Amino acid sequence: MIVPVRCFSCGKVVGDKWESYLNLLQEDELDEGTALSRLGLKRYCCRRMILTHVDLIEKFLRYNPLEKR
Amino acid sequence: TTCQFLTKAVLDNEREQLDSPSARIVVGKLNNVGTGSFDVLAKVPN
Amino acid sequence: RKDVPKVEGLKLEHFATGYDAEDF
Amino acid sequence: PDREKIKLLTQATSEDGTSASFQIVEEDHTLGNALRYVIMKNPDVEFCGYSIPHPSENLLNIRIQTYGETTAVDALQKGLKDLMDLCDVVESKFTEKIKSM
Amino acid sequence: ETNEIGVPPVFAVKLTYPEPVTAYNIAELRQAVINGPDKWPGATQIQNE
Amino acid sequence: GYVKGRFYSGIKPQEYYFHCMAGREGLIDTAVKTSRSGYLQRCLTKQLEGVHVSYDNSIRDADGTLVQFMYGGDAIDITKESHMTQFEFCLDNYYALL
Amino acid sequence: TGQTPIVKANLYDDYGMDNFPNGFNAVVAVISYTGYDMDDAMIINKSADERGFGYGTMYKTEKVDLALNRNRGDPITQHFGFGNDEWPKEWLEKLDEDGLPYIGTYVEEGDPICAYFDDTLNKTKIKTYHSSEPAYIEEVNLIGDESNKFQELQTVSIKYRIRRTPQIGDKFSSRHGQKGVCSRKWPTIDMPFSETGIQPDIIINPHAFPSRMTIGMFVESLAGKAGALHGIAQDSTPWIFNEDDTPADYFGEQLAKAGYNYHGNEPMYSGATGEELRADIYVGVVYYQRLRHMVNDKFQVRSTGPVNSLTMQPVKGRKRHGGIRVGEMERDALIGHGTSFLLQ
Amino acid sequence: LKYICAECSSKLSLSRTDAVRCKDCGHRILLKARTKRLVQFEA
Amino acid sequence: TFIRGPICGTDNCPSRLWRIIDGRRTCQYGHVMEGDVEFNDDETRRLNLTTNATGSFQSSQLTNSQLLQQQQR
Amino acid sequence: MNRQPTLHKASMMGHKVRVLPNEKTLRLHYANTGAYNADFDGDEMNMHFPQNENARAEALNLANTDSQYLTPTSGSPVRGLIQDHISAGVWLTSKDSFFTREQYQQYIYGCIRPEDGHTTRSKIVTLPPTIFKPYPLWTGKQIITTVLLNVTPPDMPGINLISKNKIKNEYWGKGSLENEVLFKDGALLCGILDKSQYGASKYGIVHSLHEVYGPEVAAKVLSVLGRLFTNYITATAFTCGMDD
Amino acid sequence: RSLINPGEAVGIIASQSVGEPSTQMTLNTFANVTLGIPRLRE
Amino acid sequence: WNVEKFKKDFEVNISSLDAREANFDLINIDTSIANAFRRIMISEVPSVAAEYVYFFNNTSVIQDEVLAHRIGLVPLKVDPDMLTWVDSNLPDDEKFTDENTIVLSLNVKCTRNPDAPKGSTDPKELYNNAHVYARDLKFEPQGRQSTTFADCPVVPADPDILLAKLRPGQEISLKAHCILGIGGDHAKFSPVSTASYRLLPQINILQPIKGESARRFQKCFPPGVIGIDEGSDEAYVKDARKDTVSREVLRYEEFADKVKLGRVRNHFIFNVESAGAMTPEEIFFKSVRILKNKAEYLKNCPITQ
Ligand SMILES: [Mg+2]
Ligand SMILES: [Zn+2]
Ligand SMILES: [Zn+2]
Ligand SMILES: [Zn+2]
Repeated sequence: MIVPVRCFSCGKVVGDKWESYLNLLQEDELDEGTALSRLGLKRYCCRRMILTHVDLIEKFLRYNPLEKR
Repeated sequence: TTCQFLTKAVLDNEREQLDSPSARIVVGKLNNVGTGSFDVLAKVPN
Repeated sequence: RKDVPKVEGLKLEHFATGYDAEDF
Repeated sequence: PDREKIKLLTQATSEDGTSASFQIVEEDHTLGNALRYVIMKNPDVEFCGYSIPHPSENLLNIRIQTYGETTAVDALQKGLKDLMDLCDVVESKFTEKIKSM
Repeated sequence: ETNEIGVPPVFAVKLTYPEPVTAYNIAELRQAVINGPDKWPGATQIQNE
Repeated sequence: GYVKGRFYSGIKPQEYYFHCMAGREGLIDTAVKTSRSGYLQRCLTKQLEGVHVSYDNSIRDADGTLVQFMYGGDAIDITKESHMTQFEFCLDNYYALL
Repeated sequence: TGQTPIVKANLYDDYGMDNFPNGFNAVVAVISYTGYDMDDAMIINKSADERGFGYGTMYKTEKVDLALNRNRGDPITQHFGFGNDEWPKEWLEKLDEDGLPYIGTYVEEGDPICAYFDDTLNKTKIKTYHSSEPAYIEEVNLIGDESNKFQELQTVSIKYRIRRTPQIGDKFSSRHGQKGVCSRKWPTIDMPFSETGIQPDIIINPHAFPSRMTIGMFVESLAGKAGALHGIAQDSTPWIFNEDDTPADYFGEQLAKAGYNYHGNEPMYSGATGEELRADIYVGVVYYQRLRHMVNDKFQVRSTGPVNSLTMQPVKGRKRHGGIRVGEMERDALIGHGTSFLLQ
Repeated sequence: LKYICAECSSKLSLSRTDAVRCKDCGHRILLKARTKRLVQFEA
Repeated sequence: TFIRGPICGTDNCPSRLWRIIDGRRTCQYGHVMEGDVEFNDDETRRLNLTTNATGSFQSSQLTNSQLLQQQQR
Repeated sequence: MNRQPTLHKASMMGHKVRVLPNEKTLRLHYANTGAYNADFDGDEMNMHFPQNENARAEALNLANTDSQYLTPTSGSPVRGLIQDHISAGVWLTSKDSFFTREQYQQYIYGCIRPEDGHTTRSKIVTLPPTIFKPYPLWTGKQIITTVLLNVTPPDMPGINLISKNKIKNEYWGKGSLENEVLFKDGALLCGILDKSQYGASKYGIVHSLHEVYGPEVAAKVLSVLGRLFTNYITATAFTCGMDD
Repeated sequence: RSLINPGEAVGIIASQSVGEPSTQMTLNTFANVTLGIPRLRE
Repeated sequence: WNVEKFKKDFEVNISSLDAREANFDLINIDTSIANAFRRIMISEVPSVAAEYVYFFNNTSVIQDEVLAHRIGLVPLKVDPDMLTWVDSNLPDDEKFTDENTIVLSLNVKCTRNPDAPKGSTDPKELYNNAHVYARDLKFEPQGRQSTTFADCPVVPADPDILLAKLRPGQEISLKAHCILGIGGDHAKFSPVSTASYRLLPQINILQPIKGESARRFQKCFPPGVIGIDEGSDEAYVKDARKDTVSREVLRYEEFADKVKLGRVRNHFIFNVESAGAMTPEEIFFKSVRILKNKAEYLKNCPITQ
């Protein structure tokens, strides 16, 4: 659903780099390879959490019963 | 076929003698094979 | 039949624990 | 003091008490392999080794068999002293390297 | 061991066994009644004479 | 149907189809193993079921009908027979068996 | 927490299945290390499970109804809402003041879900949660009548949300039919760490392979570790490689440029003793997926309970606490042992 | 207010012997909304 | 959570014979009712029977008679 | 215990209870997965509980797991260790295994534990080392000897047996003799251990210990060898890679 | 000492040792004599 | 063996030191003790993280137990010496005091912004408070804590942690009761990102490799491991601390009998990173001083029967 706070294998606090990843991937127009190492994801256990994340909360939010559409 | 072996046995007035281990489960006795193959008596003095 | 093409332009993504990218 | 941390077992103890086997509670390979290393450096211990009887529950058994020069329990407590003087070397060697850095 | 079975604590609470009271187990059936039905080792019923 | 490929380097599209054709033939073959060798045991077991060794070492039925005069010819348990004619083993380990 | 795979076929994008993720890219070590992972059983790192690894949640809807048994023309015999006589007042802790539960409460087996005040019996009645699993309450709907007035709220629909954390006995699988049961949750200090500090997440036995021959699962662990490092995804359609260009010579080459071992091996230390293990062992990133058939829908225990009326035997249960079976095949085994006292 | 309409999402409340539909659309399915309570959880 | 009923079949109570200690019914002060077990049928002409209590059958849908007709008017 | 479908009578055995904390599944040892034909992916087993003292004496003296080492089909054993324990005994009883003084006594006590269960002595007896100089090491064939020295009763002598296994001599090198297994008075001198010895095979070591010493010491050696090949794996673990 | 014990159930053990190995051969056929269980059914 | 025979040979040698990680060697110590320090820093060193979350109101789309869980994994910047240990014996009358607990709170509502540019997309300027970060957790002092924590306040150590996402109409309102705990009970108390070691690799060359083959010998390692000294033109080891050992030379047939690859087996290169609460050098003193206290507490209990 949303980006997890801690990486599963090591335990590094990784939940805050998600918007700063989607900034570096959009504005500076990089690949997925130098973008991840710029944030300091030097292993590959914490590196897959940002890389292969599907942010499925953005589909769950559009079904909102507290505002008239 | 249960009715067939039943109607033969009633017409013969056959006494069942409760020896098979399937007959003793119907009536509810102790089996004959294994540990139910003897009697244990006690030895009281006087 | 053409080969599955090489992904080109790679570099060392794994250093010793205490050493970094600029040392090498 | 606590009466439930370490208890000596009776099913595995000699009469004169030169071969006994304990059972510590709330310990693992953390203490058990660090205790087993410093007991075996004492030159009167013939046999020493731990064994965790189940990884679900939390116990730890130590076995000590000596030659006869001392008891099992005195062989145990000399290692616990020597472990306490072994952590004190590393801590005293670490402040020196932090400060002189 | 090879001849054992690991009963989890959800079966070790509901399964009982009628163990009568004699002089040799009255030390242990008192401790097993006080423990109640929700502490292993315990007991969940009595039965009068 | 000859497949010259291996599972380390992978097989061709034609050989993949032949291998799935023989892989399905095992799964239907297991699908008969359940129920067909189960009625065989029921017919035997319901009829015998009471054929017990008596105290004469004969093999009587439940109703006293004799069937064998000894179990198999020599009154020997199969669970205790394994080292009965291993003669060198009883000789090399004579004192432990005494 | 769903994840998109690293080793994906090219129909993952053209069919749009990234909208519905199935699993999580676990870090799998192929090693026999604990002795708890023989015969199709696996080991999950505990301190990866307690950071939410395959956390699941099962919803379940019950429709509370009282428009039944009404005989087609009768007045509204029972109503929702609280009455005016005595009622034990700990019903107010979990029910709101119209006979509907508070949204988000924590229900157990015994708590009320609605309090309908009858009229022909003059009593503040109750309806109770039947299943033994502690559930919350996510949504309550007030369904009105499609026909005319009848307007005392005769049909309500409650949806309970049930937590499902990965326990011991929960089946997992790979994408290759390696279906296995989690057998213990291993503490993270006792796991084999690597030379960079990554304890595994899932330890799978190496004895599972040579009878099943899943050599896809050996190449998938290379294409995950090579794909995570350089930050690329890998193509894995069937029949793109052949005899000359094998994938272990291809995905092994990407590993060698990243400073790893060409055969996918890692030098890994032990956790209990602390010494280096003998062989360099074989880790990777294999896309798992969590099966259903949780253990909580399986077990069953009976001591004494509800019987059948004709034969005085227990009932066919798991929902009525009913006994198991001693069939006609377990009866013929108990005679063959010679135990006629376990038969009675 | 207690309830919420399904179709137009406008808050409302009902009474005893009152029609179960919204007052701006007449939709006949109402979601009981969430109030302020004190559920305790373990993190 | 209780259910009213008889006192007890022994002199050793008064109680309201509470519900099911699994299988059989119980009084407040402990005594399991001796002896009856909860029935169940796990698996036409529809009749007017309302079996609710412990799997045993109850009567038809006439209540105490005039109260449904005095309160309706 | 019981597992449907119950084909043969050795699939309804009788086990002794060991009550574990913090779980929800029944826990079983691998030596009984020959009898129930069990695989640990979702298999479910019943469990019964006899209530008098007659049917309690008969699940311990007539139907237990000690008494059923051999099926009455032909007589072959159906009770023995499996996959990781057969691949550990190849690496531990190899010629190349040399343990120092610390690792020798750790592997002995970790499996034997005299304060409960089986150690027929009072102390724990060891063997003098193989290499005496310049660095006193032991061999892996002295660990299987020291285990068999403590579980065997002291008033009976050792066991003598010559047998084979499934690995031919050509795989080790020329002049080798590791296909012949030789026990001389309870002491492994030659050969490595395989599935043919402590698996479900006829005329191995644990079949002979069943026949000389009776069933109660057969199913003790099977348990002790379970824990020796478990803690040995946890120190020198065993993988299966791609380059293989 | 290796004799049979009186009271044993050899009638059951004979049936569970013909039936139980016969699960491992169920009609999975490739002189010409009948093989497998359809021979054993006759 | 004796302690003076340990005190003379033992040698710590720090390589680098930051506020987030640390790299330091340990030469001449046994593996039963260097591993004993690794298992203590992960499992038994106390730290602070929210154990209980009390939900006043939540109408967001993320359900309650997930949001309760995502708060529990945020590293607070509370020094864990400053609190005391909760007693899990008492009821709530004497469970939480001003010395056990720290109270955190979170209150966010989200509504539409009518100054939205037409056709915009980003919910930073299309909604008001649509992203609930972790810095929105407010420290609430209870008791003597206004005097105690007046110097340093409770801040999460990495504040941009995304906790939820909101749309108009929705609101989050909770309270959190942060306590002390060790990392062996739950994985949110472990005050360490990762903490490992590795033995120093040992490259020894047997036959003196020279020429163009020595240039082909150097490239099977990281740059800086193996050097080629001019003059004699023989390959020599610059440093093996940079070795990332991967066994690249053993794939080549013409180098597989010139090099053996081994370890030093008493040269533990530790590498400690911190999760956010404490300094990396403060954890290693806490692991040494816990193994000293795990022995001294065992040294004074009497040994019953
Ligand atoms: Mg299975
Ligand atoms: Zn990570
Ligand atoms: Zn409406
Ligand atoms: Zn009563």
